[PDB]
Formats: sequence, structure tokens, C-alpha cells
Amino acid sequence: LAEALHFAL
Ligand SMILES: [Co+2]
Repeated sequence: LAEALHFAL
């Protein structure tokens, strides 16, 4: 989730 979220942002 960490990288999914930061990628999205
Ligand atoms: Co990763």
C-alpha cells in the first residue's frame, strides 16, 4: 500500500 499510495500522489 505504501508504494501504491505514494505513486498515485
Ligand atoms: Co516496493
